[PDB]
Amino acid sequence: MSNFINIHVLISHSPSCLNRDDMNMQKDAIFGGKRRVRISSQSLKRAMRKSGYYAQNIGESSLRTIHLAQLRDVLRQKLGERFDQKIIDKTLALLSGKSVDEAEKISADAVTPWVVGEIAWFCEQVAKAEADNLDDKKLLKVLKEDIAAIRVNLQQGVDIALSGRMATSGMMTELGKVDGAMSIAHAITTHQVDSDIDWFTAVDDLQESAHLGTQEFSSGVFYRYANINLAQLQENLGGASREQALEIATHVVHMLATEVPGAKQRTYAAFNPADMVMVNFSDMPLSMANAFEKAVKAKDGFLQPSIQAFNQYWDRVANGYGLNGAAAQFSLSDVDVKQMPTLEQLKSWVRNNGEA
Amino acid sequence: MSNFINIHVLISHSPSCLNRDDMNMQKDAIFGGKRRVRISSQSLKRAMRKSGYYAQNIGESSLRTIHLAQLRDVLRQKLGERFDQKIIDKTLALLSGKSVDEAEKISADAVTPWVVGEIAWFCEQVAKAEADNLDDKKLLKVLKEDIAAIRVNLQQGVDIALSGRMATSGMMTELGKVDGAMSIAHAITTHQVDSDIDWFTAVDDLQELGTQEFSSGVFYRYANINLAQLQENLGGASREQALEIATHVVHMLATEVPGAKQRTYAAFNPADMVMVNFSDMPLSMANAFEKAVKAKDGFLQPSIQAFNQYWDRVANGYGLNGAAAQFSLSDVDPITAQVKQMPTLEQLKSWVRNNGE
Amino acid sequence: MYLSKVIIARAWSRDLYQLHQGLWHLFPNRPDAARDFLFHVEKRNTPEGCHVLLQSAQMPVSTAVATVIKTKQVEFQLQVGVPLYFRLRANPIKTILDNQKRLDSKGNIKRCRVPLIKEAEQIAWLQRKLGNAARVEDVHPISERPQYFSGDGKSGKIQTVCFEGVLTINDAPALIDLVQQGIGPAKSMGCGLLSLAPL
Amino acid sequence: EIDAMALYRAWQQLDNGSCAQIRRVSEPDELRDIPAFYRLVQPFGWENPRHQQALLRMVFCLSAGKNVIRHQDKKSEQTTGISLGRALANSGRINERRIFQLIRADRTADMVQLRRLLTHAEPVLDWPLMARMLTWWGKRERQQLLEDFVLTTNKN
Amino acid sequence: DEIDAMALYRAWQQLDNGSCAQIRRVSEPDELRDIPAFYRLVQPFGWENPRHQQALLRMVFCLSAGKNVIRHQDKTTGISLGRALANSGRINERRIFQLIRADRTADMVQLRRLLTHAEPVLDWPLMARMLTWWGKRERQQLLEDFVLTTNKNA
Repeated sequence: MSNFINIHVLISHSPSCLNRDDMNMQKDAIFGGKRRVRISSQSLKRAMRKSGYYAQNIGESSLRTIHLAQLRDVLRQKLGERFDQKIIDKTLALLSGKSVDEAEKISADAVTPWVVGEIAWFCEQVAKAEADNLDDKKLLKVLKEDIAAIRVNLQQGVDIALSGRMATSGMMTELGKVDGAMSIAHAITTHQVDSDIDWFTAVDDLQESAHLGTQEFSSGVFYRYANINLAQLQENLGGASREQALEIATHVVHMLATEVPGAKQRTYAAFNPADMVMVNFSDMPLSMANAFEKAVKAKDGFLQPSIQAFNQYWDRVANGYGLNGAAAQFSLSDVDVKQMPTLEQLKSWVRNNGEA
Repeated sequence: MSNFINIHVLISHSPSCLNRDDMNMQKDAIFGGKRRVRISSQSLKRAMRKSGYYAQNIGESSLRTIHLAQLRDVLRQKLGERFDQKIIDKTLALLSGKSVDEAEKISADAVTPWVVGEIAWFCEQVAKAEADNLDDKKLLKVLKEDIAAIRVNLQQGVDIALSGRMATSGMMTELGKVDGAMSIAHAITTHQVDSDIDWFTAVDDLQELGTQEFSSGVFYRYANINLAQLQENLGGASREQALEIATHVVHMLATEVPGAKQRTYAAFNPADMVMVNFSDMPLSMANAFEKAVKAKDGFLQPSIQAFNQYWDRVANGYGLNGAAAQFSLSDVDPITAQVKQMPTLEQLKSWVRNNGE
Repeated sequence: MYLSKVIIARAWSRDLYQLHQGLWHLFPNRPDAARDFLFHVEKRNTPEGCHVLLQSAQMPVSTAVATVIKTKQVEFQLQVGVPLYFRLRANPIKTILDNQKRLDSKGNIKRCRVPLIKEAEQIAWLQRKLGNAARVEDVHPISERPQYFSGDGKSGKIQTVCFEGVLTINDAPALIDLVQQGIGPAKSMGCGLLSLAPL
Repeated sequence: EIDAMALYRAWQQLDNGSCAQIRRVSEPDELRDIPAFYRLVQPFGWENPRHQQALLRMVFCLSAGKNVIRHQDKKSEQTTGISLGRALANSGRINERRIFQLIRADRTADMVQLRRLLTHAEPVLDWPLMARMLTWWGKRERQQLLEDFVLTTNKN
Repeated sequence: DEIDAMALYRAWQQLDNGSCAQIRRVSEPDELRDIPAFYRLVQPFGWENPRHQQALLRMVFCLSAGKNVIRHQDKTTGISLGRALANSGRINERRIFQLIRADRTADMVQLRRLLTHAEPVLDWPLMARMLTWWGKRERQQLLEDFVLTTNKNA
């Protein structure tokens, strides 16, 4: 079994508030009839993009904005020495389908992930468009042939190759449509959680009463799920090699195993590592969330029975639907699938396509 | 491994009068499915800011307030010999930012941490109004190009550099935006605190394991200092100095208790347990106590042991590279790792001062 | 002496007065005068109601609103100089006479029971109440929410403290008497029940 | 036969203890359980049940905080006071979709949501208007709330 | 003297797919009161004057059939709703008996379902006035127009 690589993470968090809504309440979700603390998949993804590990191992993160007036200046500064400024000006308008007229504020339809590499490439092509000069329609008709050539440039912005982007206007609607390649779930707790309330005050040093405020917080064992479609990832990177894709996969495993959103970490600091990380290859994606459909109950904490329940349900599903794919598990607690003592050995195990 | 310094503290003391609700009960939190006594981060932080050790080893604490009316009197009092009162009014009103009309009642969005130093600095800079005068917007434009100079002034108000501040209705919204550099967790007990006793069944065992301590409690405190962010927040400043301040923070987190009352084992040693660890990424050992630490002899020994084992598993499992040093002194129990053992807390502090040399 | 666990429906569990009047109907005798029972609230929220640990001199009989879960006949056999665990929700007070010159029914000055708000005074109150019966080896004074109540025509307060710790027995019959009769005021408001256990 | 603004004033002057007891409540029905509520609301409507529900609502809203709901008298030029919708709109912290969900809520739930909004908004309004809308709290009043909010944002 | 302009219709034509989607998804005019896009649409004309509210609810409710369900055709006098529904040929007169016998919200519902099924061409201001009053004589006149036109085109 291959093509789909499944990443399962069990990670316990000390009292915190890693995700809020518009009313400063802790994000939740009802599973198995009982309340679970929830961390948004979007939150995890951004926590990955803007992480230092991403910068060190993957590189440039795409910048998302609607402010094309600012983007004009940015592109003019980063690509000014390479291209003519009128060319940049025309290119941005071609990609977006908006203004070019030195306006104070040029806003687009929605937040679109921009990568400087792709824009540089399209500038390099519109340089050839200056020759005849072929009309914009003719140029777009010309670029319709090599989509993969545009996808090759996307290696300067992998986050798009992982989460995809949606284009509504401009010439991006026919060229910038990217699907896949990483399906990530919302992190939910394996157990029922009743959120605690922190009643804080703000001490006025120049006065002896006071009004109180509330902040919702809770600890919990979260289950993170991710899935990578290797073929789609290769397509998003312009037919890149498989071996190159599995490395990105390993980086995703590591990040999903270590990265935690910075929400309220200055005041709660839930900098905890994952207690379990399992990776398995499959022809069809599979989440082990139903292992915790029946909310786990604390024997000696929630972590241990979460591990146990996870393993049990994995056994049931495995025996039930066949599932003869490469699987490896890394746990901190040595207790009752191939076992990996460290995380680095697990990543190396993934790099070699699950074999040995 | 560097730039992040991790502070792990096991400190035993009274679980009764530390931090309360508005309804007269001790603050708590649920961890590992069991309820634990809690001390909020802000409680620990203020306990540090208004500590004596802070006043002697770090400097003057920031003055957090909302009353600008009460503030002007203090400012004019302390630094009136240096500047003009009308000028102080101008820079104040700009800085907060509502007109000071001697109305004796000015409240502005706060609580905000004010240090006298930076205010005096703005008094120095507003002298440029005695030049042309230059438009306040222009002065803002000039000051925004160099915020680090302002950050230099926070050496007299370190607590802001550690905890940070935010502005909303002042010009300082662009100048005083300070984040980091210390991330501090809520203090939670490593053990269940309420007696897990089924009394109804217990009455049967009346004729006839570990003993439980009630007046004492082993709290796990975690802290994390981003050295680079601290350097930036204090104005371009030597690493060595940031580590010095870091050592002071280690000591305070190791000893201080809200209400300033001492530890239950305070008479013998300076601290119950302190480990410091340099890393590229912050790491908390709270999950060492996810499984409730059941009483063996006391609560301290098994808490230390659990911490040790979990540190072993995490260290070997993920990455065992970073510089680390431990002050335990507990009975004959080893951390099978590459950590330096320190006989005294002062040796540990000194070890931190030298960047883990 | 009978020890039981009882649950009271929410609709009959708003005030401590309601808990008392509701628990009362498990022993039909009038006027006994009673209470010949003590109780300790462990869980306050529904469903099914509020959970209660009820020590009494008779066997409880479940009603519509009051549901017995378990019942026990028990004989306290206490030995001397043996360390034990204890729990006691109590009302540590000081009877003083009113700074306000309010008048009672007799036309004299009214008295007021006030809570001891310092741990040392609470613990002192505890070991004082126990006396020669036992010596407090270790104690945790848990601060509780202030309880309010209604009826008959009066609205009042009961500030409670929950002591949990280790003690040692010096005199057994005295301690048995303390357990049976209760310790401190507000015995009808869920105070005075001394629970013991072996370590 | 109408409830005065005095209640508000009373709520302002009441001590911190009872205010603490009232503030920490999840539902308006749970407000019945505590005595300080009865002591507060005794002059106005008990035992005439016609006001009871309304009172339960009003106090519940007031239970948001001592100075959450800021009262502002109607200007002589204003003719009508600032309404709850206009208040929540002027605050700028509230998103309209939660008021949508507010109009879609049923019985106790809506009050739960409403209080949660007030604490986050710190609104200024004419209290008798809010009291009047809370007395009935029909569909038309809800829809009117939404009218005020949406219209205020679109017009200003 | 305050009249609702034909501009409303134009506005309805020019309104985005999102808000129009929010509006079309409605069972009754009170649920039309429930949604905000409606208030944003109907304010200029306007909604804040209760004399106009009912009429606006009816008009907007009818328009909510679709963006191009009601087709406006300029005129002596323009084609009436009865004449329109009759000319469509898809409507059975019994359902109009129902329409004239219906009460309150129901009739409007029945009316909307007809429009979607008819795709009628008519002078919008006429329908606007009839919806403005919608008395017994408007109903009666509607049925009269329908029956007479159908009888005249058979």
